[PDB]
Amino acid sequence: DEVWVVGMGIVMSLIVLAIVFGNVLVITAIAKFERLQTVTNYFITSLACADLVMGLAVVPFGAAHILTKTWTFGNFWCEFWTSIDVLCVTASIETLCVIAVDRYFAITSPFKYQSLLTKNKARVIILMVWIVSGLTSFLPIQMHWYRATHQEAINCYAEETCCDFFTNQAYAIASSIVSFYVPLVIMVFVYSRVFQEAKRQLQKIDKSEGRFHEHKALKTLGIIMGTFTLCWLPFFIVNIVHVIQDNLIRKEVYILLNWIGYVNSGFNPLIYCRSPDFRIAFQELL
Amino acid sequence: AQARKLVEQLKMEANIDRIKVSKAAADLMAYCEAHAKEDPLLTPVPASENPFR
Amino acid sequence: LDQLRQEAEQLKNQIRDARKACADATLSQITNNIDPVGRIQMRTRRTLRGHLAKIYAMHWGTDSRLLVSASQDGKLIIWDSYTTNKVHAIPLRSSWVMTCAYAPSGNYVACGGLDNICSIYNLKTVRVSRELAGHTGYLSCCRFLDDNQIVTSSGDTTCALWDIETGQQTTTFTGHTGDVMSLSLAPDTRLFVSGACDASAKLWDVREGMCRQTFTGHESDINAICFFPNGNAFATGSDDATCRLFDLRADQELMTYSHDNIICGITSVSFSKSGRLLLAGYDDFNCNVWDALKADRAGVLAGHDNRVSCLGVTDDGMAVATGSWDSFLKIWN
Amino acid sequence: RNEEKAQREANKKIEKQLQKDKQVYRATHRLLLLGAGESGKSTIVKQMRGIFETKFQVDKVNFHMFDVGERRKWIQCFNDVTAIIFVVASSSYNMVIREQTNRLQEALNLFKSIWNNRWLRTISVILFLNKQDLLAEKVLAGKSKIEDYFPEFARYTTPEDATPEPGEDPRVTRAKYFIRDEFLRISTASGDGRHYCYPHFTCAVDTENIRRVFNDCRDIIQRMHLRQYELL
Ligand SMILES: CN[C@@H]1CCc2c(ccc(O)c2O)[C@H]1O
Repeated sequence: DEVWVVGMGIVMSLIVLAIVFGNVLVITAIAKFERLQTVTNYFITSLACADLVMGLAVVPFGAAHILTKTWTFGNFWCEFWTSIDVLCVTASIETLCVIAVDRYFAITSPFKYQSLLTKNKARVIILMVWIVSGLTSFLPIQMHWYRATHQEAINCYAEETCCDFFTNQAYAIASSIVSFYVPLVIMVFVYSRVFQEAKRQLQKIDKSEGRFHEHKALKTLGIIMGTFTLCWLPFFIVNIVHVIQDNLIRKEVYILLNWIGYVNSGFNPLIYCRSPDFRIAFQELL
Repeated sequence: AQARKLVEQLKMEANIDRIKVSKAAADLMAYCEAHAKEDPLLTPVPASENPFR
Repeated sequence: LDQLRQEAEQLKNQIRDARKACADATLSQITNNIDPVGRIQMRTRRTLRGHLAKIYAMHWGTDSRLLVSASQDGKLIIWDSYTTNKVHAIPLRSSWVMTCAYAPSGNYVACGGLDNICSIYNLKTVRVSRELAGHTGYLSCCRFLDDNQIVTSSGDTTCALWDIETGQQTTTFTGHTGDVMSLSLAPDTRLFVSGACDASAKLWDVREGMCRQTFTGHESDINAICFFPNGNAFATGSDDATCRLFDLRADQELMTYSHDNIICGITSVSFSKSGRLLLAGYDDFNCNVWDALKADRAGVLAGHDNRVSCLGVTDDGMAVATGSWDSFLKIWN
Repeated sequence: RNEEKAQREANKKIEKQLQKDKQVYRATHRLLLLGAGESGKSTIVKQMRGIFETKFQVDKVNFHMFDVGERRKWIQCFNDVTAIIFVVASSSYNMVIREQTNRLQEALNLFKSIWNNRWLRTISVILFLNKQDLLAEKVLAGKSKIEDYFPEFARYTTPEDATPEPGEDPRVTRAKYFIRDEFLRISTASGDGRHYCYPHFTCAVDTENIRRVFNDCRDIIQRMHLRQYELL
């Protein structure tokens, strides 16, 4: 079905263009205007850079692999592409985790947040969160620790065509945990605390001036966590599942869920960079 | 009182002679035209002459 | 009592009639045939960062390089515009400030604020040289007549000439109904004018200590004052979105600078060298450059995060820098 | 020659000093005490303890307060403060300002002017109702009717949701709640949730007002942060 292949290529190109355009728009809005330079906005810049490098590097190569059904480049470039993919995904998710933690500290400790977070501290934590992401991605892939003992996998690793992912229990479990599961629980806990604080504040307001003339909080939390959980949870669930059981799931569903995780990066600039200052800057640029 | 301090001030402020507005406008125009050659904001400045760039 | 009130009204009517008779033809008619200056484009050559809060006032040095800026952080910073680096940093006993000035000798820096005292700092020596007191309100603006005597625009509706060595008011000028919010010195030290929060703007003579002329064209309060470079005219800023120019010899307003797009006040006004471009810092986020003679918005300066509160052109007219409520200065050219 | 090196060293020293100053400045919070002279602002300031400054710290948080002393254009200086403390004499309904209008009405006019000021749009105001005991004495005993001085009192009733203080008379509770509701109706009419009002009934005997100020500042900062991220 050449029509199906053409449509898949068209939609892949559309996703590439959308991700690149949104990410470069966000990053140039941060760079050009000194008003947007804020301690919390450095995390947004880091997330934008991670999503941008992911969209520029692995989305086009992945789309080419999907369309051509083979890896045209070298064997080492396949490992480099896989490492870039893992690094980008881990860095992006950990950056969402860092943003959630920063917001939590902003609300739960109103007085100490002013001095606890500084520009130097923001730079240090951004460097650390980028370094930890690289260690889980580049170190195992380059040092061949993620290599499995499966017969067909090891057979095709020498082959130039085989660039499909293959991993054993250890690397799969560790990478999945570190990349997604710890950020997930951290973000859900901090957002539950923030929701509790918002509900307490709303109750105080109602008791204060309710006689005179939580939908917004729930809607915002759904727009924040929903676009991330719905896009990444299935992929990591099936990751652990198929690593646990070889014949549990097929490869097409795994690739589709991985691509859902990829396209998640498009929603992040809209999910987070939606401040009225951001809108004004975008209108000025347009 | 306060009324005297203001009435006397108005009396002493309206006695000054007034030049015609045409002469004042001509003087301002002449000054601007004469000194426009030395204005660095009004006219673009060369890169060598510009100290900020 | 009431009999003297009628005499004042008659005198005011006579003054208004004389001013109306003097106005044979408006400045707009005479300048009609002159060529427009065209569009004036300016760019921020250097942005001076380091301030912790909003800047209210700035004053260029005697030369074209040194600056001084006062902010609510409690620190005065003297910059070097030619290399965009700080030279001195002076703390304050009072956190809130409203004005600053730079001596023509280049050795003294005067700072005021909500604290009624006026502080003078010895740049060439940063200890407080003298703390002038006696005003019963905030100091809107201070200027250096010389290295030995200054003048201040207090909030008690009384501008007073000070003496640094003596530390006491040599002369006090009174008569303004409202608080004085701006002040500027003529090229000669003999005369100066001050704009008050009432509509009227008064001209004061230092030698005699008595006001000579009063201009009441505006309807709102005055916020900015600046003489024409020759010293025979001056323009004012108002919160009613109107900038107006007055002639001392003609004793009447000449032109008004207004536009339907602007409904915000003016916080700072200064004249470019040769008096052709009127630079006014508006209460909105941008700055508008007005033609002095044609009342045409030749250029617009934009790029400030918050309201522009200060504006000044160098003595040699080399460049202009604006001090906004954002913590960053910006030098234009 | 060496002028560039000297200027670079001076910049380094000044930048380090200014970084320390920025840290200590962001560490502290400012407060403005804006109240009538007859409202006993001085005694409340002393209770917490040209322009008078007061420094007090609670829970290792440094609060810094300024007391000033006409159309006021010095307000524009205070466009960036954590909160504005308003002290109003709740017992000043009967008294008339010298040369006459009700002092409480003058306080209401001042509150309306401050609340609707363009520069103070984003700043929350903390309301203190000073001299509560005098108000209680006036309402409980004396030939003074709130309705005659304030016409809206006749129609006003004590709200059901209102919680009176322990061992409090009904008439004084109604009077104090009407006084509070006047300010609250002035406040809630305008504003888009950026800034709120926090009325408080206090007296010279009460010594817990500093804790109230601390809690209200915490609530103000929390509300600002929550509305910034669009969860409030
Ligand atoms: C080739 N696709 C990879 C395979 C496994 C993996 C991904 C992303 C983050 C991780 O922590 C992973 O372990 C996927 O993007």
